[PDB]
Parts: sequence; C-alpha cells; structure tokens
Amino acid sequence: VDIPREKRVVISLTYIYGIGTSTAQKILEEANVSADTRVKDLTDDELGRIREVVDGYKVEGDLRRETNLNIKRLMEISSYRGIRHRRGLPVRGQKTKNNARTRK
Amino acid sequence: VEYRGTGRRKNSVARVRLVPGEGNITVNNRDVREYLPFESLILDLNQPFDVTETKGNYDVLVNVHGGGFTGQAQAIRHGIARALLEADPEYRGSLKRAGLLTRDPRMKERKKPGLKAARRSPQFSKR
Amino acid sequence: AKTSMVAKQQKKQKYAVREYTRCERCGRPHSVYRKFKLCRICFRELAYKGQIPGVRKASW
Amino acid sequence: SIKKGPFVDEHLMKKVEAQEGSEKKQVIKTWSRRSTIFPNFIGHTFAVYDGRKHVPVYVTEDMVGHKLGEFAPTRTFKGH
Amino acid sequence: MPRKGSVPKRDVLPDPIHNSKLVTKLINKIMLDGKRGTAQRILYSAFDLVEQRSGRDALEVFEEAINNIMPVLEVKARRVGGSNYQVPVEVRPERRTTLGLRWLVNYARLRGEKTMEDRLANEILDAANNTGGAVKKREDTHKMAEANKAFA
Amino acid sequence: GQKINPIGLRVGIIRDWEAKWYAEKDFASLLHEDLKIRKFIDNELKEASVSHVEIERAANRINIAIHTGKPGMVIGKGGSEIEKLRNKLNALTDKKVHINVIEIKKVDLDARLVAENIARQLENRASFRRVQKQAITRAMKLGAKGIKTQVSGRLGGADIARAEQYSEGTVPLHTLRADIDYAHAEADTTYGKLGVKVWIYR
Amino acid sequence: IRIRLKAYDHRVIDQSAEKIVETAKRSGADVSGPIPLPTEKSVYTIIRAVHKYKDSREQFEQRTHKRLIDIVNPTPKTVDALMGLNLPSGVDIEIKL
RNA sequence: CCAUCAUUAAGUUGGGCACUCUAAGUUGACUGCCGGUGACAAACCGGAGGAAGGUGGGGAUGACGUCAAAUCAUCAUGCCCCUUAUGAUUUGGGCUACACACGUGCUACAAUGGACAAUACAAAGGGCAGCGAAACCGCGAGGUCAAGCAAAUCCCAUAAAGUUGUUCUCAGUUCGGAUUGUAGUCUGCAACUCGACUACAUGAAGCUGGAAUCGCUAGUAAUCGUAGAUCAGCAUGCUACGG
Repeated sequence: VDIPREKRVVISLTYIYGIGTSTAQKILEEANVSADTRVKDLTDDELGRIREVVDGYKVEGDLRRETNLNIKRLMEISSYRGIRHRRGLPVRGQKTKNNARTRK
Repeated sequence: VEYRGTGRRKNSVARVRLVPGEGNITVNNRDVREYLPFESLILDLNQPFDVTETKGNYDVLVNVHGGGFTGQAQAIRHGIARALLEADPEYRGSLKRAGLLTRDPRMKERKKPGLKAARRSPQFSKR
Repeated sequence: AKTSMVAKQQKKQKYAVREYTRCERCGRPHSVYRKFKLCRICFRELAYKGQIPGVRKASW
Repeated sequence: SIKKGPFVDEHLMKKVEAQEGSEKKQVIKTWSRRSTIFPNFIGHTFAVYDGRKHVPVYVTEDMVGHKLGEFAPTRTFKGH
Repeated sequence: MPRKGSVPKRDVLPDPIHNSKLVTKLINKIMLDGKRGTAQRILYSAFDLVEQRSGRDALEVFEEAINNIMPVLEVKARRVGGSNYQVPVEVRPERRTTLGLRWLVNYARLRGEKTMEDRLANEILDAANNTGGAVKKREDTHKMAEANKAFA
Repeated sequence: GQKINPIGLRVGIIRDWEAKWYAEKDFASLLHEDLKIRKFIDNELKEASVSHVEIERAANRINIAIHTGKPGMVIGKGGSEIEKLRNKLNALTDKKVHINVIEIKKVDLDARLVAENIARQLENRASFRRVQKQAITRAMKLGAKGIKTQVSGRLGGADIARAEQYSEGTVPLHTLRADIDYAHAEADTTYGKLGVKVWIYR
Repeated sequence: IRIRLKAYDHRVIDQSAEKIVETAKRSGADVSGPIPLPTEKSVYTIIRAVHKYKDSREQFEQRTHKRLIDIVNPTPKTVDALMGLNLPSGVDIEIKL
C-alpha cells in the first residue's frame, strides 16, 4: 500500500519485525515486490494491484494489515519451545553467552 | 606418443595421443577467456609450451583425471612436454634447467596441517 | 562393583545409542568405533594381534 | 530430535477423555508440559515435575499453538 | 623473536603481456585464492587508469611513479641504540621503499562506495608525476629525518 | 620421566606383521571366539617366559596359534593336552584340533615377551637374586639388537626402575631398522602406581 | 582390483603381485587375468583415553587389498590359467573372479 | 578403456580393437657419477643419467626414565556401604540444559557474484533389498521399492560450487534465512520436548564488526563439499577423499 517508489522495491519487505521468512520469502520471493522499478514504473494500476498483500491482520509495523498478532492467544501456554521469537531475541534455552553470537 | 606419455601435473593423467598437426586448446576442445575469467593460468607457461612451435606440429589429446575444479588444468603443457622431445626439438636448451625435459614445477603439495611454509606466523594468535 | 554392568550389550540391551559397540580391553563405554564391545585403543592393540597387517613410516 | 508422531498421551489419552473433558489433577505424579497443546486443552490443571515436587502449572483455554521442551526448568538459571 | 636476528624477504614475478611485475604485485593485493575471476578485471580497471588518463604506458609515465616505490635509495639507520643518529643511506631490494612497489601515493580504491568493482578506478590516477593522493605506493617515504639543528 | 608407552620400533624392515586371520563373519562373536580366548592361558603355563606373538587363523579352520614353546605344558605325551583341547577348545574356536607348540631357543633373546622371564625373577622378593634372578646374568651377551635393561618389580616399594652405565667411546651410532618392544605388568605397590617396567639385553 | 593374496608390501607383494603373473597361469582357462592396479590402505582409528587424555599422530603406512582378477574364462580339461591351489588356508588368498 | 579393428552397440562385444587412457606394481634413485675453489679437510652445487634430485618427497610407532597426572562411576577391583536401595530398575522427568564469564562447527553487508539452472566432472566409500539413482517425490521436505550384482564397472551425481550470464550499484537492497499451525514432509504407539527443510502464514542481526582473538603458502582453505561409522526416529560433529 505504501511501498517505496523512485527505486527498487525488493527492499520493501526483507527486514521487518513480525514478518520473517515471508518478508523476503513469501512477500518478495513468492509474491511480487518490483526489482527494477524506476521513478516511472507503472504507478497507475500496478500500485493499486499489489495492495491485497496488506489486508490480513497486522502487517509490517502497519499493525492492522497482514501478519502479526495471531500468536497473541498462543502467548499464554506456560511453555518453552517457541521462545525463539514468541518470547525476537531467542531466549529459548540457547546461549547469549561468550560465543553464540551472530544475530539477536 | 600413442601411449601413456608423461602428461601429468597437478592431479592429471594424460593419454597424450600425438596426432601430428594441430596443437590447439585441446582441454576438451574449449576456451578459457571467460570460462576462466581469471584468464591468467593458461598462456603463462609459454617458455615450456610455445618455444618449440608445437602448435602446428602435434596435438596433445589428453585424457584428464583428478584435482578439484580449482586443481586440475594446465596439464596439456606436460602432455606436450614429453612430446617436445619427439614433436619439436626447437628449444631444448632451456628444458634441462626448467621446461619439458625432466618434470613439472608445481603440483599438489598435499595438505600439511599446522604450517603453510618457510618461517611464517600469519594472523592466527601470532602476527 | 566388579564385573557385569559393562555386560549390558553383552546381553541383549535395549538402547545402544550409547553405542557399546566398542573395542576389547580398556575403558571406553560410549563414542568410538564398533568392534570388540568395551574399549577405545584396542582397535589398534588387538588389531595388531594377527587380525590385520602392519604399519610403517619410512623416514621423512 | 525428530518431528514424528503428533502424540497425545496414548495411555493417559485413554484418561484424557475424562481429564480434558473434565479437568486433570493439580499436583500429582505428572509432567504437565510433553503431550502437545491445542485449543481443546481448555480449563484443566496439571503438575510440572522438576524433582522437588510436581508443582501445579495450569492448562488454560488460551493454550493452542506453542510447544514444550523446558518441561522441567533445566537451569533455574539465575546464576551470576 | 634476538641471539638470532632477521634476514630478507620475498617478492613477485612479471606477466607475459607487458613483462611487468608492477602489475603483478598489485594483482597479488587481490589474488583471491587462485579464483581471480574478476580480480583480473578489477586489476585491469585499476592499473590501466594511469596508462589511459596519462597517455603513456606502464614504462614511461607510469615510470614517474614506478621509479619511486620499493627501493634503490631509502631511509635507514644502523646499530646505534636509542639516539637520533640519522643520515641518508643507499639500499638494496631487501627491505623496501623507493623504486618498485611500497607505501603511499596510489590508493586506487578509496572513494565513496563500499565497492571494489568501480572504486579502484576512482582514486587511482594520482601517481601521474608522483604527486601524493592516498595510501598505496610511495609519496611519503622520502622525507623522514632531517629536522633538528640548534636544540637538537 | 614424562614418557609415553611404545609398541612398534622401526617397522618397515625388521618389524613385521603376522596377520593371517580369516574369520570374516561375526565381528562381534566370531572375533570374540579368537580374541577373548587370549585372556585364558596367563595362569596355566607356569611362568611361561615366552618369545613373541605369532597369531594365525587358518582360513577359519582355526587351529589356535599361540606357541609358548616351553614343552610339556602344551604337549603332554603324544597328543594328550592337544587332543584334549581337540574336544575342549571347541568352545574356544570351531575345531581347535591338536594345538601346536615350538621349541624356544634362548627365549630371553626375544625382545618383546622376555618381560615375563624377568617379572618372574624379582616378583618373589625372597632370594630374588640367585634362586630366581640368575637369568639376568645368564641372558646377557648373545648380541641382541636393542641394548636396554631395567627392573622395577617391588624392590622396597619402588615406583621407578634401575640402570647401569660407565663411560667412553666412539662410533657412527645411527641405525634405523632395529626391533624392540614394551613391558608393563601387575605388581601391587599399594599406595601409588607402578606396573613393573622390565626388559633385559642379550 | 588391487592385488592381495595375503601379502601386502613389496618385500612380500613383490611375491604376491609377482606371483599374480604366474599363479594366474595355473590350470583350466584362457583368462585375461593380471592387472597391477593402484593400492589401498587401512587406518587404525584409535586414541588413548577413557575420559580425557588423547590426541597424538605420526607417520603411517598400510596395505591389505584382497584381489579381484578377471579370471572367468575356464577350460575344464586343458589346465592353463585358472584353478591351481594357491595357498588358501594360511594365506587368505581372496582372489575375486 | 578405442586411434584407428567392424558388426564402433564403441554389446568397449568375435577375436581381442583395447601398444595407451585403461589399473600400471617392478625398481628407475643413488649428485649411483663428473669440473670445482674442493683445495681437497668433502660432498653438494655447476651439471646431469634419472619418470622423479640431490633422502624424489612424505602419511604409524619416540631413550636412558615414567610425574599413575581424567578413570575404582569402565573392566581384573584393595576396600567397604547399599543386600527391599546408594543396587537399582524401569519410564515420569530431563539429562542436548539456560543471563552465562569463556568458547567453538556452520554465517550476509557480494558484483571473481546474492536466485536460477546447468559447464561437467567426480576421489571417496558404502551396501544383504543397497544408494535411492532411474522415472520418480521437491523452489519446501524427498519417500516409492525393485532396480546395479552382490558389484574393476553398477547407484551415488545434475553432486555442488568455480564458471555462463546477469539479479543488484555495492546499504541496512530475492542481501539471508531460526522462530510458532506447519507436514508431522524423511520417519518407528510414543518429537511438541530430544532436527531442519525454505517452504507457506513465522526478522535474526549486520557496514565489512572496532583494537584484539584465532585457522589458512598449494586439489587443502578459498571453490564447495560427495560417500562412510555412531544417529535403536535424531550431525552442522566426525571420518575417507573429490570436480
């Protein structure tokens, strides 16, 4: 709905919280965020065509659109083996020690 | 040579079948310019290769074997090396020192773990 | 405490993921090769007992 | 470390027709986190087993879509 | 590490195109693992920019740079301990600063990207007549130790 | 004393390999049938003091190959012990008919298994120099290759061994294809370990 | 493939790979037998611990290769090149055909 | 395993093309050896025969000696105690922990390349229903069960990467790929504990990461990995060695 114009659009969804392994895997890899869009890249009908990917739940910081908060009810199990992002600093029993150190 | 002539370096055998005539790029009959866009390892061995004029004297026709992709090639030069004593003895003056006369300079110096060479101490714990 | 807790895989044992498939005559319960059921270095020691031939170096 | 066999208890699932249709006990010789969680695990009780005793941890109605394996707190981490 | 000491070092070899190792050590700055797939192209989009921006090839106007990089004459001193004791000294190609490859003028690769493809072509031609620029090949290895006279 | 335990010395000319084993199936049980039987004769041969190791399994028609050439213990009288093992060692091996034996020619000259011949020279600790340890002085100078002798078997509770030397001499002392082996045994020090390290030189 | 009647290095496989030239010419056949091949080895995978103490290495050699020779062309009356008794009992003569 | 035999399927089959590649052991090797500034006080260098060079060069074992240093929670035990358990045993749990001070195996911000397929190849080492090829079952997993002959070959494999060419303009950009319903997909009552598929609904950072740390000078890293033994259903670890 508010994808960036004037340049390539495959930086639209790659690094957004809430959506991961559909950001650059289902919304850009499976679906279409344009990869060769100039300032004039058919922003007359294509712009409105790709707005049905913004209509599910709570998307990309757009928290009424696509993705996020279906795990809300799931939050209350008193459980461990989904904390990797459900609780996304993974404190799911693994290391934040000396050398377990790459991502978050 | 129609036999297992000494074409062999850097993990290569060669059935150097010495058909008189064309000496060309007979490494599976292809090119190396952007297939080896490095484009540095083929023509550099001209002091052994091109000096005898075995480009219209004999083919190599090497049967290749061994060496992971960055390892094998350049062995047609040794395929024509032992040919040069029977293909074109035009530059046999420099092969006693280094060339086609005796052997090959560089090859698979099998992995010696814990050292690289000659007094080093690169950026491991040391320098 | 003498003899036969090592005899688990000697008898029919349930889980050999512990892997008491070992060598002969020393201490190793768990995590080496497979042959004579309780040891680690016996794969060479007992292998040099006429099972498999010899071994050399020559002079670097 | 496999992903085989969605497994309700298969011996206590024989009793879970009466312990999840009804409620399961509160502090008993149970484990209260392996047997998978689903939105039909609503309003029941269960006892998590560290070794001190089986301390009650509930199985409420919001329990649908999460997983298990600190089924006893292996660290009690606090440490430093 | 004394009792033992220190002895000279290694160097490089030319290429059959121009018979020049000045281009060789510059490729050896980038000679990835035998896989020089376009490290070759990065060298040929760095070294050609002195032979192109300056009309003459590797041996005449590039010689304005490559007469002055790893040495015949450099700055060096002898076993004198902790004092100044400085004088100009002639040298060999053992430890290296003023005829073929060393220190300052020629950072080919130091402009406003995080690239190698086009960055080497950016900051390259400053060693046209041996005039500074940025740290790869010579300039600042000539002007060391000639300062104090009165309160020295 | 920060020393490792050797087995093979100079293998490639002098040191050899007696591997003639063909019991190919059942590496868990048929291998057991010919290796665990080696855990058997440590007691019966009465201070065997034997030569070397020569094991051989004759194409799974296994006749047991351990010589221990001190006669009588393995001979009997015209096939008494051997023929008895023909029926007894059917539990050891498949047949084990007429187990063999050799004659030992100055067994203290054999580099490896001399260690028993000298562990039974001082383990008694009672007249342990003349009645038993006569043979350190008998087996001295038959010209063995590895010239190294030591004894450590329960002498006051010793946790190390002994050596003897003098001094002079000149030679080109480098030789690269000799033969020698280890020795280590089961005496009780009672507080801090020492399994007796024991060799002699012929 | 890689000769071994039970003799492995060339102070004994100068007997085995040298009698491959001869024992392959024993009895009934017209074989295409002897094919001196590359070698094979065998590593003694061991270390020296029960809890902790391990990690040492040195200079190996090893060979034991039991053969496959291509002796599959028999003649049951003209004893030429297959089936002479060649030490099968003590020597583990495993010559695949 | 063709270079031409022809009946090139190259049944590499008739013979044996197949001297060679094939699959090439032996012994060529040993400055065995000349001229020297070698002054002899010599061999190595200069050479020069060697397939190999000056041991051609490496891949298990290390003294006179054993600190008995992890391990009586391995066995042959000195010794006891437990002899209705401290033996235990089962499975109920987890034992793969979970702020960790430390750590390591595998990582992107590339344009020698991010995805795609190929260029093609494999040494390896495996097998008794084998690999799972082959169709197969896939962008995601990869079963299906025979295949091949118990395997000189067979399967592995299209291996792959490197490279073809870009995708992008070197950002934080298909960069790149964990997470919960996932299938339980490969799967045995019992995985969701005690994997991941890159795949969908599920961001994990990151500007070449700082000084430092700590491996790599030749088929090894880079390029990436293919087989094998633990894996009673769990590998990235490990070992064999590859284009």
